[PDB]
Amino acid sequence: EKGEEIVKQILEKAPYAEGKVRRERRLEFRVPADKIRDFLRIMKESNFPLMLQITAVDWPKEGEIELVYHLINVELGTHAMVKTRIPRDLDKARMPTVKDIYPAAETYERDVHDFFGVYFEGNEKMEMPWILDDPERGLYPHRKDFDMLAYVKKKYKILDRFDEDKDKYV
Amino acid sequence: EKGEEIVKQILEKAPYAEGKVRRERRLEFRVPADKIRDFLRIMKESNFPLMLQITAVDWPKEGEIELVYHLINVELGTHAMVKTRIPRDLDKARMPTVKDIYPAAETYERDVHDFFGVYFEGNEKMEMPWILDDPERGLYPHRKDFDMLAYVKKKYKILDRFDEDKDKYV
Amino acid sequence: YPIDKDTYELFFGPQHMATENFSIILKMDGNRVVKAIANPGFLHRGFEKLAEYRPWYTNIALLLRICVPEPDVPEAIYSMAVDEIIGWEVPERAQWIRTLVLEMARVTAYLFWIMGLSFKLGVYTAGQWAAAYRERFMALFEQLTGARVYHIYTIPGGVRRDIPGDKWLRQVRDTVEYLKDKLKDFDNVLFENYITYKRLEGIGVMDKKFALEEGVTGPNLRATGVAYDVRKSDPYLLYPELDFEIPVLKEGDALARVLVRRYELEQDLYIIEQLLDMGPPSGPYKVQDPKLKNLPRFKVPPGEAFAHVEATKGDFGAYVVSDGGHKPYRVHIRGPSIAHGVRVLEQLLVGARLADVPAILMSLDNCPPDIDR
Amino acid sequence: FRIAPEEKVKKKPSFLKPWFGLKYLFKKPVTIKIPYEFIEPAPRYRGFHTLDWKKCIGCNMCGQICPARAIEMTWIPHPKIDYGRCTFCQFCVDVCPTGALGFIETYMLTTTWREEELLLYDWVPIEPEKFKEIQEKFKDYKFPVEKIEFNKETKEVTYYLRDGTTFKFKILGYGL
Ligand code: SF4
Ligand code: SF4
Repeated sequence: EKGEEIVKQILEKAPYAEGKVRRERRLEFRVPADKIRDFLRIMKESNFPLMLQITAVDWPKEGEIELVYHLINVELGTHAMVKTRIPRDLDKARMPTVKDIYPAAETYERDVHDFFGVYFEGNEKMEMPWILDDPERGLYPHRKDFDMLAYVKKKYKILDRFDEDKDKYV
Repeated sequence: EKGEEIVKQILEKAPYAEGKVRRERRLEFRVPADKIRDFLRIMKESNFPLMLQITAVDWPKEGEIELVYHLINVELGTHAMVKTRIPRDLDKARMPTVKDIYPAAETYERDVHDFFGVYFEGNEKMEMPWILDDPERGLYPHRKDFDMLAYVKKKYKILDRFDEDKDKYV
Repeated sequence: YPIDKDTYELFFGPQHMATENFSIILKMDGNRVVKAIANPGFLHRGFEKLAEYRPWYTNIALLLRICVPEPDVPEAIYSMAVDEIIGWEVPERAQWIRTLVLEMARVTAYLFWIMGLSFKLGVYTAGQWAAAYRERFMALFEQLTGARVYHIYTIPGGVRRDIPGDKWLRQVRDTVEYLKDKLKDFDNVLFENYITYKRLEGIGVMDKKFALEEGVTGPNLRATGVAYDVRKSDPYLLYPELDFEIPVLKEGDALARVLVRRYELEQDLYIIEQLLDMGPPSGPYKVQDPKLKNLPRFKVPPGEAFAHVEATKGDFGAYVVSDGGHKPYRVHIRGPSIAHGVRVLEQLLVGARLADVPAILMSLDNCPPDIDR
Repeated sequence: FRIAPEEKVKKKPSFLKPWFGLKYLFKKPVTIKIPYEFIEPAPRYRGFHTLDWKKCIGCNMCGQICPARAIEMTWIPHPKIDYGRCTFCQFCVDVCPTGALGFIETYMLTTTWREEELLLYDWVPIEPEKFKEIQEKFKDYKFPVEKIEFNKETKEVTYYLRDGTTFKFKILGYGL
């Protein structure tokens, strides 16, 4: 109930913020892509200081890396899931970095940039070898264009010291 | 010229910001009333840290205290004049205070509230006797509903120790 | 029954001779300060609802008294603003005259700030010398325009009285060369002794992020790391053909904000020496003959204008709006010291000792006629 | 842009260097002994008013540019300037069309608490023969009216000058 009042207070301060309240405290809503940067500090200054991992799912059918952003409360205990939808090409993989408002996203953006796709403009720790050294940095292994068991075969010739065929699935 | 590029960069980050560039560096524009609070930190974070006096003109014909807000630059030298238009009744004299972004408006709002009209919600130094002690606080002497020379007569009986009539105008 | 029992509230009211005319109520803790709020407005003449009733030309003489130490910087900003809404053609001679009086009033205000600092820092000799050498600048202004202070000079177009001639322009060369030889005897009394340097060291530490966003516009945030001089950034009068050099420090304690004003005095006196060897060419002192007559009935076309100009304490602006008649609809004179010794002073006295409440009060050049307006 | 020092302005404190402020123990002290060494003020110092009674047309052009609203008009239609509310800004000089409102260097004017000496501040200014009260009568630079005898119902003010004419005239009516 109280989350409905909280999201009603948020919707007064923002128009493009269609808030669905799950079970009691799972306040999930989607925003457009290049509007969250002028929006996440509305969410910071209202009641949600702490930011969890910038987890980003992929979709090959509709090409878009839906970067959902996890926020959390400290006075009530709820957990926002504000999410965007940015295009899927590496040319169009652009997203403005949230470092001026959250120092939590100094390191979350490094993992989501080194794992798959997205490039964040106004940050300094970008080409640093954070994780996945060469030759794993040269291709992004956490999207759906990279399939396992055809790169592992090109990296290791045999997957069984023993016999017949323990390298397929199912 | 460079101010036109600066205001073009500002208009990318804000829609309701119709920017007119005077002589070289007098970038003046009007915004709606209850939208500057989500706007003045766009102007702060871009290039304009320092805020001068919140000067507010009055208009009795169209009832609105046009609170113009003076901003300034430090790297180029320009001076913004972002202005609103809030209604004129003391019931409707409401304006959200800019203290979370500017500590410059901790004291400018005290003078503009004690002089005429406007009441600022989220501030603590409001009913403090800043200036104009009793019985001058009980009526706002800087609007156009307060006329001189009919309050001065009710406060001081004679204005000339000498002769005939040195208390009128023109 | 005394309901605090812990913190005695001495407060420097008007009759104190350290603060000029603004009372700072200090919640003292033994010998430190734990809460320093100020009550300004012992001098509130009013200029918003008081300068709205006079015509456009005669609103000079009423507007001089918004800042007492500089009796030319308040008129030369309103004269710059009514210059803009009408759009005159102020000639080279009027521009040069207004330039030189805007810089000689600035060295007068620096000399007055030195004398005001030394009257509360104990040492009287740097006070008596500073007032003595301000008096010959006053007696040099008196040849030009009128009285000592509040010389109603710069009407909205041009000036009112031109130079007398070689009796005057040779005299300014004499007093400027004299005071440039004299200034090396101010250092040994005010800026070279190991008392003052040990008295103003580390008191009122102003941060770098604490000056630019606070309301500070003067030369005192320039002692903190800030590159902003309104004479250098946007030159207005005959400034671009001067080539002076501005001081910037990375410090921000109180004596950093005093040495910068001393160096500003040195380079401003070098400006007045550099401006004089140019010399003014010919031209009129007024601007135009036909659009000035019937001096009360002076209908200005509507609009608005902002101007702002360097002062001894703070780059302080004017705001004129014209309804379209012979009345300024609202002339706002932003005082330099509104958030420059009222709000930034509150977070500067917290922790400071009682001996450095007056010295901090003068290390920002607090002038009480600017908070009120 | 054109930052002057790197540490050039900041100087070194010093023990016994203030003794160079002790140099003026023997030079001539720079003061003026005012009783009685006079100063001789500027040739165009702004002072008091010297209306000419033969060029004044009573058009009240000065009335509307006085910033302090003291140039109110009388009849026999000349103005009386009171220095109660006057800032000596001399906007009443270069706005008077005919030229019948001058200003001469006279500023010293001290009156006491009694009302009979305070009627001294209501003077219709006299002709520029008052310049023969600035020179040729003991050049003291003081207000040469020095007492005023108003009289109710017989309104005939008397500027009892320094030794000259008593300058009687009647005043009836004010304003326009
Ligand atoms: S002397 Fe100055 S203030 Fe007095 S009436 Fe004349 S112009 Fe006005
Ligand atoms: S001095 Fe000038 S304005 Fe005053 S009454 Fe005489 S003519 Fe008129």
